[PDB]
Amino acid sequence: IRWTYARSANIYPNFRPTPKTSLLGALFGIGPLFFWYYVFKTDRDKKEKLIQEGKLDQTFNISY
Amino acid sequence: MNVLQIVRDHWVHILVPVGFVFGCYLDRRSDEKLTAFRNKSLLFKRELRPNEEVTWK
Amino acid sequence: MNPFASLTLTTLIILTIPIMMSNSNIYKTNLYPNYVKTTVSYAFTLSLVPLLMFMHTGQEMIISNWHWMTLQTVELSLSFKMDYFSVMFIPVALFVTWSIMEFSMWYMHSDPFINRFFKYLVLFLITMMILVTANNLFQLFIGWEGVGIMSFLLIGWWHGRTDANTAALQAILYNRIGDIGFVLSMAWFLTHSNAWDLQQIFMLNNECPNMPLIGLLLAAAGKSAQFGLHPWLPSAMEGPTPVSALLHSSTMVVAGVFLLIRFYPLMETNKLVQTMTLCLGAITTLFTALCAITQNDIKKIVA
Amino acid sequence: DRRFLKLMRFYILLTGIPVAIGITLVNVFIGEAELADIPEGYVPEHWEYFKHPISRWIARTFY
Amino acid sequence: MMSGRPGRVPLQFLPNEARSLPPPKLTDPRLVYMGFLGYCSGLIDNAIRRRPVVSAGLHRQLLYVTSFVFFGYYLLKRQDYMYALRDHDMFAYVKSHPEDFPEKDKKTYGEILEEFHPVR
Amino acid sequence: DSWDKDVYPEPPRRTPAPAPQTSLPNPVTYLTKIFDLLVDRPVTLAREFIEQQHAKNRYYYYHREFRRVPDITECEEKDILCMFEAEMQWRRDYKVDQEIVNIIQERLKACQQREGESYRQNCAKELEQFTQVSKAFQDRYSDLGAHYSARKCLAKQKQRMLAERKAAKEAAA
Amino acid sequence: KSASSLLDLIWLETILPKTTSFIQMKMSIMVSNQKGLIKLYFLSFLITIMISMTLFNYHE
Amino acid sequence: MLKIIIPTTMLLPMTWMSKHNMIWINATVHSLLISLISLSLLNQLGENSLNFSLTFFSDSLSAPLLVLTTWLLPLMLMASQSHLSKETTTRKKLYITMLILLQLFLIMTFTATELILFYILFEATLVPTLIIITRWGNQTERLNAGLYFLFYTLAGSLPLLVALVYIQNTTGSLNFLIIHYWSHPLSNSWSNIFMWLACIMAFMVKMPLYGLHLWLPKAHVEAPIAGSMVLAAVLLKLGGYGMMRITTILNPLTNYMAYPFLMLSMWGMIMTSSICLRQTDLKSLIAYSSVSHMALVIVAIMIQTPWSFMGATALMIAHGLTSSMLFCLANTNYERVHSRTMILARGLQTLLPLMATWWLMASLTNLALPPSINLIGELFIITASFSWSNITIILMGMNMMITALYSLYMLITTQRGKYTHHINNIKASFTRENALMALHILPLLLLTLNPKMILGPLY
Amino acid sequence: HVTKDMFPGPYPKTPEERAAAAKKYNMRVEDYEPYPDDGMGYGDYPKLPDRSQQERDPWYDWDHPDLRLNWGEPIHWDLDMYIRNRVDTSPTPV
Amino acid sequence: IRLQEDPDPEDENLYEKNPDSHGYDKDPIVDLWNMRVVFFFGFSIVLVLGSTFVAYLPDYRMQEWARREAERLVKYREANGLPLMESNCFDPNKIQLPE
Ligand SMILES: CCCCCCCCCCCCCCCCCC(=O)OC[C@H](COP(=O)(O)OCCN)OC(=O)CCCCCCCCCCCCCCCCC
Repeated sequence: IRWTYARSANIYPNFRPTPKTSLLGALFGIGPLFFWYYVFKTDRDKKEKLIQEGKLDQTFNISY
Repeated sequence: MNVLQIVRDHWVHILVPVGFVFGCYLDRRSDEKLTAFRNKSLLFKRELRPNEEVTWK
Repeated sequence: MNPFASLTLTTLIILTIPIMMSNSNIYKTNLYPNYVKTTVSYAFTLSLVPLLMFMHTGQEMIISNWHWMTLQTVELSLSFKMDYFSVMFIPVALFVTWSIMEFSMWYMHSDPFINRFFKYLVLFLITMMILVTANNLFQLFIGWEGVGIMSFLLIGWWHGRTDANTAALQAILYNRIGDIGFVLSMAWFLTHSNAWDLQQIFMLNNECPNMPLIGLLLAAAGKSAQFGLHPWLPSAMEGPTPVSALLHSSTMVVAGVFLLIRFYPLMETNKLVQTMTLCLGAITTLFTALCAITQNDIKKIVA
Repeated sequence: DRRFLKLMRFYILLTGIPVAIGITLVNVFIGEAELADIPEGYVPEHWEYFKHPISRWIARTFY
Repeated sequence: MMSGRPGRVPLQFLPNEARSLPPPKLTDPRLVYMGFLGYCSGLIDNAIRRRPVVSAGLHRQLLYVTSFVFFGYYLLKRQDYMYALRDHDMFAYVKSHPEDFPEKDKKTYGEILEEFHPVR
Repeated sequence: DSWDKDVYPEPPRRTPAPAPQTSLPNPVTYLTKIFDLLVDRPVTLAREFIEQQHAKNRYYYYHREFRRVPDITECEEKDILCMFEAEMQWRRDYKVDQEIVNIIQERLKACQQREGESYRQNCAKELEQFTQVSKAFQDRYSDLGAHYSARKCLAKQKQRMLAERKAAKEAAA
Repeated sequence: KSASSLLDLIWLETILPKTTSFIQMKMSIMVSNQKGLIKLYFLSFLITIMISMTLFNYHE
Repeated sequence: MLKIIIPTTMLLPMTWMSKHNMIWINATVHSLLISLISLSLLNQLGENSLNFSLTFFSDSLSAPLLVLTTWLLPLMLMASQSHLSKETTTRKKLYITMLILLQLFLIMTFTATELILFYILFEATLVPTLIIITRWGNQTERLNAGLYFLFYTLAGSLPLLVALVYIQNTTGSLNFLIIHYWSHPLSNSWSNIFMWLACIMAFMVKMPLYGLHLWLPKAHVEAPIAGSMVLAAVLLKLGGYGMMRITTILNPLTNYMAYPFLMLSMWGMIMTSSICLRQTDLKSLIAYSSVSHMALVIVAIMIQTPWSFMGATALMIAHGLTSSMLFCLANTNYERVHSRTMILARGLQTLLPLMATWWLMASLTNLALPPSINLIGELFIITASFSWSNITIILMGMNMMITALYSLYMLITTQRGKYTHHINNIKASFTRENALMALHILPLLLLTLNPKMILGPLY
Repeated sequence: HVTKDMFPGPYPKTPEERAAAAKKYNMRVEDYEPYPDDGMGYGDYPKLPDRSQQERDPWYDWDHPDLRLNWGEPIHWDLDMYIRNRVDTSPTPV
Repeated sequence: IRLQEDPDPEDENLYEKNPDSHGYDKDPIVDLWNMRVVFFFGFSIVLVLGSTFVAYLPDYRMQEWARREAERLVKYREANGLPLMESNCFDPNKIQLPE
């Protein structure tokens, strides 16, 4: 029970906002999110560049 | 077995069903509160029959 | 017409019977291993009767005995792709299973869970031969995990062994990596070709199935143990030698590659899509056979 | 553990067989509906339009 | 709003013209809830004084419900009356002031042009 | 044949005539002969049982029909009475339109398997007839979302309508 | 580390709940705890009159 | 619809006036009876909802939730039989009152016909659960548990209230039918995007959303056994049921600014699943897996594809059940050992074989193995996402990497493996645990055969 | 039995709490090497060398041979990281 | 002593008192009872009698109405050659296209 309390409870009472903690939180938090945003925003509009003047295949896509 | 104990052990049971059947009444009681378009819904303006009074109660 | 379908549909039915006796526990312990042995044996001998129809007539036919629901334009139904690929795979498969599980009861004879084992083999065929009879790709997927999560249980026949539990983890992991493409193929098929039936998928004549066959190729890599997702068979050998002989010799590993040959009307349509199949297949043969060139066991070389 | 198992199927089968024999009876004793054309004289009740005797039964009483 | 209403008589629970409105029914759900509120006061009173919370002081409970029902019934008469009064000068103002209240010749959807948003 | 070919067209039945020039007794035929006698006949009599007992009482059902309502086009703006009917009517047509592509799909499904490898040309009309069904189905319903509505269906229909109407004027040149 | 200790157990729990609850806690005593001498209280009333009358000038 | 409301309202006099011994015997014997009464609500029309009265109505979306709640209520009764046997009778009656009142507020909430009536009964449910979590909780932190619960939910609830009255003053009615028929496009003005932010963040908080999820690990873990199931099973899903209801007037701004949420769900679902595989507390696993599945349905509503709404309902009931057995199972190890550490108790089939059978089939149910409605609903989300974006599969396909990586993981370290020779506490399984196990999992295979009713309104 | 001391507190800066925390994890005074203290949250917990549960002596009379544990002896923070089923830190021939 | 407190009570194993216990209550006659309550309606009429109700809904969402109607409509337009359903439903005659 020293370990169980350690692995979950003791973190924040002993946590200190060091510069590296902010950086790791940045590259493991907001960072990876922006990775998904940029990749997902792109292909979404890339699709939207396809439909409007009819260059996308919809021969069977009737289950929107 | 004595009538009083069966009341003093099994009497709260008999109240749940009547509580439910009570609800059925207000559900029926609610029904006629909004008759409104009695047999003038467009799908269901079926011509009235003398045996009954309207399409549904 | 009168024969053929009803006979093989009975085969699916009749070896499911051992299972719901087992749940009802109508089996008297040691009777069940022989009891299931018998039922599988007739399941063989009856399966030849549809087979004999194929040698002479050669006809095939699809049954839709039930309709699950209708997703607007998609009406999921219990559709069976019953054909030469389906019918002839039946007798060879379970006769091999019938052959091995006899060697199992002689081998597997001391552990008091004989029945628990034997039923575990029994439902194993149920998930197998529904894949080869399935018509809608959803039904194939049902059996796809059905063998996968059950290999986990079967190779984990002994919970004392932690390597067995370890072995099941990558076995499911590599199998799960394969079925991502199955989902990817499902996703492509449900959006582009908006269908699940194998017959519907091919007959739409999707001559550009790049993303699907990428998914099916990935699906084989897990189920058929291609390169990358090979070492789960070197892990699955820990499960008893009978069941390892039953599952991980040629009976459910071929399901992954059999999936591609099922998709043959659209599998080979793209010449490029064929190319990395030869690429994925070749590296396995060099790598896997290299591994068996030195193996201090009698299981790895076979695998 | 085994006690819970056998009686739980016992209670399932206790009320399961009556509905099992009942569902067999209805489709082999009192028939199933077939399509017709109203002779414009009989007001068709809501539960009448339906296929199975139980379906018309439930609709007649609980619908 | 309406303390400045013409003819308004302060310190008068129910004015005369209120009686022309339908009196609330005895079985009015809001009224019977007020009675149920009177019941709930009965349990608490027995609870604070640590008496039998269900069978002690039935006379107290009987007063605790009837008083709530009475003040309930009169309150709903006023409740209906003000809403009726608000609806009265409502329709008095709409009729006496036509110009400020336009009745646009609203036209069916076959003639309007609502943009369709392609969702995906 | 409770169905009919006008909605469910199926290929005609053409069977070969075997000429067993061989001498071995054909096991396949004997398997059928024992099968109809041993399996069909008992269950057939049970099937013949369910016939006349179903015949001693035959309660009839009739079709549920709805009178066609004024559409949202003539439904007054922001009106709530006759909006109800037209919204109901459109959604039934939505459910209707799913079942006809389903019927063409089922017709499509049967066309391939029952015609073997010849379906490549035997379903050529069957393939083509689906495309006009699907493409027109998209024009009826596409990008409407989960909260589709008769107003939004007309908005899409209108949106396509002036685009082609302007294109037709442009095509006049 | 990146899952629990860095982000979940600390970071997301630092930004919204802990910091905002701290803010309530931090400036409570600046506004709740007061000296109690009568002079400053009405001294505080003083400037309130001008700012109301002059600074924003609720009269204008 | 007072067929179901009133008998539950009356259930409070029932339990309160029941005798000393029965109470729980009374509580179950009638809560099952109400369950089949609520089973009536399976009668849906095609698309026109069941409009029972001016204020109460139900549809193909609400009804599966109603049956889930009403039939749930007996389960925490029997589940709480063991945990709360020692306590005196009066609080016993009070505890059942909290459970009944909670289910009472749930059934009216799901069935309100006016948006504010939904809202008043939406957040009315934290009041009893706050009592349940804080008073009847077990571990010390339960004190801070309740604070995290209500404050998180309220922090988004009040913005909804201000938004709701604004729509009232703007359109003239918040009623579902009127707002649906008179639905108007929500423009792209900065005022309107904050209006969208107001009408969405309330449900997003108790969705939860990645980052806005701390309450469940700090509440479900330390919640009482009965309280813990109810939170995850249904009290998760008010926001969802509301979400498909309020999303009828937020168009088109949803398709434009749902990207940050679609982001935070997709990365979060992998993130929550990955951290789920790396907790030392088993109870945190069902909590962290819950949001992982729950993060999936937020994706469904955002794309608002018909197929997405298909699986949103199915996964809701599927997960709502799924968390229930695991919490029931995770409970069964706890009081036997008085700890929620998976490491302490391993390989329980060598001692409790039947418990293991229930454990694995609930686990494979979490795996979304077809034909179970867990997969088919979850699968429909994949198809809708692919329609939204073909790339979407990989991030969510990574979710079909971590789930079974943990969802069989506690099996091979709680029910599967060898046993420590020091715990003589482990005893035979009281039939209650297996019995409630039966009513817990047997349904999910049953309506699996017939998925159309719990599929949702998009049928 | 377990009131306050056993759970990790702050990082044992001073040698006095270094020894107290060494006693806290019932280890020796000299072999106690607490985790690095930089925004890390571990504090009292000591650095544990990468020795997986598969790597430990399989011939030892472990109280919990599941992952080769014993009674009372200290436990790695990433114990579940390196257990016999999961990743292993064991010598290889090459 | 500091805080005068009772020793922590030990878990009451129901099976040791009556080795036919059910995890329901101390008294065996109520204990065997509570089973007969849950092993009544719970499994009996909620699942089994419940299943036949839910599985025998009278035309849930009238999908059969669309079915036979779909059979009914397609033959009409296929009889006279019309390509069944049409690209548009609100036919051009009654709508008012802008300008
Ligand atoms: C419709 C009206 C329902 C209510 C009124 C009728 C109730 C009885 C219904 C039939 C019951 C059949 C089985 C009877 C078993 C009797 C066992 C027995 O005698 O237990 C007695 C005992 C209580 O003590 P005592 O009464 O003094 O007797 C022992 C003295 N040493 O020990 C006990 O614990 C007694 C507990 C017995 C409980 C019997 C069942 C009660 C609930 C029945 C209704 C449930 C369904 C409700 C809804 C019905 C409609 C849908």
